[PDB]
Amino acid sequence: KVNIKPLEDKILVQANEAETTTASGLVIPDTAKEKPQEGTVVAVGPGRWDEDGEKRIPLDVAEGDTVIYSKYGGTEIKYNGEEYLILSARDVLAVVSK
Amino acid sequence: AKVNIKPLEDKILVQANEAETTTASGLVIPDTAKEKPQEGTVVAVGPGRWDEDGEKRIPLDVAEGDTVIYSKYGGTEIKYNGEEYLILSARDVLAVVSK
Amino acid sequence: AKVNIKPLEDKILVQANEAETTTASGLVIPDTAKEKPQEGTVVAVGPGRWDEDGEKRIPLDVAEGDTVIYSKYGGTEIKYNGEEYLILSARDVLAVVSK
Amino acid sequence: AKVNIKPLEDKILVQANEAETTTASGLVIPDTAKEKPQEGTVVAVGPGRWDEDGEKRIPLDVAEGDTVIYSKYGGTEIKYNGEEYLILSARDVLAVVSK
Amino acid sequence: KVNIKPLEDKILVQANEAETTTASGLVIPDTAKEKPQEGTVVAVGPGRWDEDGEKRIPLDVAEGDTVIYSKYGGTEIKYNGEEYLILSARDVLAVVSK
Amino acid sequence: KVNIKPLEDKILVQANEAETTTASGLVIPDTAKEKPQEGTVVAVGPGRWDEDGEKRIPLDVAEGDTVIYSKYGGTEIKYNGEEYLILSARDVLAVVSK
Amino acid sequence: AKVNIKPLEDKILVQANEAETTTASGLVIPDTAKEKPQEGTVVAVGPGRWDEDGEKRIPLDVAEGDTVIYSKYGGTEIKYNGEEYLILSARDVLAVVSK
Ligand SMILES: [Ca+2]
Repeated sequence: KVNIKPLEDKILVQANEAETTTASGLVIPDTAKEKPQEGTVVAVGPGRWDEDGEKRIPLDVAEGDTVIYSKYGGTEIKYNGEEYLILSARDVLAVVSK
Repeated sequence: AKVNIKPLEDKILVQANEAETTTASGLVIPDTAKEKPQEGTVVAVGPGRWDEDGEKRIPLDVAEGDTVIYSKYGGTEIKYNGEEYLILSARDVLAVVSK
Repeated sequence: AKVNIKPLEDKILVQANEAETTTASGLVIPDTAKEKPQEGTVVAVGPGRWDEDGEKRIPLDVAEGDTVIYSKYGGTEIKYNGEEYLILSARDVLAVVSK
Repeated sequence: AKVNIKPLEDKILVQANEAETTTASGLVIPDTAKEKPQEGTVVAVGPGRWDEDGEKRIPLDVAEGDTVIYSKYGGTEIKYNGEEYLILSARDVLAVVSK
Repeated sequence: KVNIKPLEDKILVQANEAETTTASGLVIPDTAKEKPQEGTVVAVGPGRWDEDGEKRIPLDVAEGDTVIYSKYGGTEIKYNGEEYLILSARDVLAVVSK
Repeated sequence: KVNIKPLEDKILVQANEAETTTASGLVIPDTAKEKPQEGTVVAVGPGRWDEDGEKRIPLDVAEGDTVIYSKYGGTEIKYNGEEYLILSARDVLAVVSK
Repeated sequence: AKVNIKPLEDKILVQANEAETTTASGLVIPDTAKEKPQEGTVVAVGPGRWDEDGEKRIPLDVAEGDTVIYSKYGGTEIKYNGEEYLILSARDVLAVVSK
């Protein structure tokens, strides 16, 4: 069991997505980069430094947060047949809560 | 309303107000490109974007309930309860409409 | 009791004081590209764009009633009550025309 | 009456003067791309652009009467009384020509 | 024993990934540099100057850190049959710690 | 006669380069303007206003300076036929001195 | 040598330390896209760029004699007495190689 620690304002997200199944039985993956997804925040970076080496701008997401994000610019990472993505917090569109 | 979408930064959630326009023959042809502006209702607003330094969030100029005119370009479609929603940057909001 | 359009940021609502480009055979050739500058009347103005400190809005240099020369590029057409309007950035306004 | 034009921001109104481009065959050829720079006279100047903070308009470096060298690109042609004028950003002005 | 010193916010990384063979014995390299990799930070730049130009903003990686990064924009450098990459600290996605 | 006064951070440069024939007596000029040239600074603008709005950032070239520069983005100006160029101080690569 | 080149801003003059690579037949083939990074010696350095304030020049992180790795892209070739030189921004310098 490894432990990934995102840098700057990048976060690690666990893809809660599932490929769509065609009626004929074919399964087409979601190569869709523009297609936004819903996942869970697993790790967050410290935050980006401001103009001067003063303070880190806290992120607006935390571990456990369910979020909607864009895959574009993201980096896929698999671990124990698990899908993960490393993306900038600016790609996160919104947080979904119950 | 079990689920609740909370936009980040200066993005907002808008509920599209419109209807599939029909052709004289009885056909409906939507707008996939999303290049025409639209009218909708602000459902949720983000906190806003952090200023240069990072000590203040510049408040947005729209609020829940506001009817606005916006550009779908760059926006993201989200359906829920057969309802159409769009997540866009407040910069895409052109004006607020008020009777 | 009537719909009123309110421009966000430094955008302004302008009304049409010109007609479509005419021809020698009578055919009306509209401009879809919107590359020719036009002349219109400022109908509504936005509050202005926030400075940086998030402190003050930089007032615009146009007011309702002003006749202005502007670029249609980047503008958004809006028709209401049968009149043609345009929502554009205050940066697209070239000059104010006064008697 | 004779309406006057009032440039906004750092834009200025310039009056153009062009030589006879008559080719040998008595054919004159205009510059559509407006790539070639020209010489003209500053007729009106804008107040100047606001600063980031919002405490001053940075004065322009040209004044009425100044003969200047400028790029037509980005400029907007305006013909009043047969004469040709141009509205351009002060950034397009290259140099001021003085006797 | 020449030693490389990265400038600004660039870091020198040692690629520790391994060419993969095809079922035919062939070997296929990744020239486009679009796939992220895992490596070890060998040297780090002082960091970028702040707005005011008085202090540099320290980087969030240190020598010995195992990182996940994007090869895009990076520059390959070989020395003693060892593969190295000079990249911007912005290309480093996360630090991997056992 | 007349004296050109550059605005902002633009400068007037007098081209010193001259044409070069071929083995056939032919001459090929540089329409592209991608080759850098050597010339003399004739007049310099006041300099660009700081973002603040209270100070002109002095340029690093003075009249009489021989400089190497890029013609790209430059504007040609012929007077008494002397070939001149109006370019941004940012196109000035270096100053050549004895 | 007599004439000496003095780089401006944060640009530096580097002396190309790269060589030819003859093919088995004889004929040697050189670079041409300028994407391949090179190694060379810093011969001269500019004073550095003035911050936004304009009160101070941010010193460069390279000095004369430094052996550096750099990108030729954006560089400008300069020959003299047979030796090849390049004028590039200090931003193209990747690292300093020391022994
Ligand atoms: Ca701060």
